[PDB]
Amino acid sequence: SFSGYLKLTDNVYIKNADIVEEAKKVKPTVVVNAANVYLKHGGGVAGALNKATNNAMQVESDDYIATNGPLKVGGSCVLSGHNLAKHCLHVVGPNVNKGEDIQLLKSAYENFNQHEVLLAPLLSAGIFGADPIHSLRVCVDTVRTNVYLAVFDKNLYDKLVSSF
Repeated sequence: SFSGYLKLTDNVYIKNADIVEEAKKVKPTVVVNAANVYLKHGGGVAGALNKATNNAMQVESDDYIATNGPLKVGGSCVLSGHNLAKHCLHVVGPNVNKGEDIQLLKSAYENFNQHEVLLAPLLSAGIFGADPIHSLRVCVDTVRTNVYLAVFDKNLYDKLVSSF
């Protein structure tokens, strides 16, 4: 199970960790990917998770898009977790750097409520351009299931904990 996490609330936990290394260690039931609507896992968390699967996540994702079309911003899909987890929940948070409505971040986090426990990054943080402090606030106020947040950056992790 999950180790070294700081408990923020009854159901939200946080750790300064690389989500790829965390996933390879825990092999959780669900790892969340910070996906885009096209499931093009180029950079950030998505690029890192996909690289850890030796591109198997991208091959599976391209077949999913060919069949279903793009996801909605705020939406998700469950695909294989490959060598990282049983499943990967690909969740699309709004990308502020594309002018997407930050109000969609709550809808994005609501996808986590369909899973009893998840290993996840902060949605819309990093290259998605949102304020990670705001993302953590929306996470705590939206997710009711057990979410283990992995924050890659130590300095951001310390800021998130100290300002919580």
